[PDB]
Amino acid sequence: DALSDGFVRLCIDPSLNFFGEGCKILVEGQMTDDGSATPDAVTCVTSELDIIE
Amino acid sequence: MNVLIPGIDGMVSAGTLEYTGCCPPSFADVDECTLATAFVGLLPSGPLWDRPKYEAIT
Repeated sequence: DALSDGFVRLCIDPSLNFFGEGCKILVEGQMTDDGSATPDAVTCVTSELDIIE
Repeated sequence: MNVLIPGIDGMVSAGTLEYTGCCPPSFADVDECTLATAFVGLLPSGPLWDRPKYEAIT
């Protein structure tokens, strides 16, 4: 930002969850046909609100 | 000899006072755009408020 005043310049990291990403847990199990995830391929899962879909 | 105009007391003569300059801005002045943008100034300052306060178009 050019409009700022001081010189110490904060640059917030794009996303949170830094604390993790060192304790990856892999859940393996079956799925129905409603889901849109490709079978037999690991995929990250962010939150809970989009697992039914 | 001074023309003479009318009043609740007869036919009095009149005149003009000098423009002082004070006189609060009255209802005519109050405007939406003119104080909607003025109310942006009540916000704090910092890297979170600087660019939004700069780009506020009305």
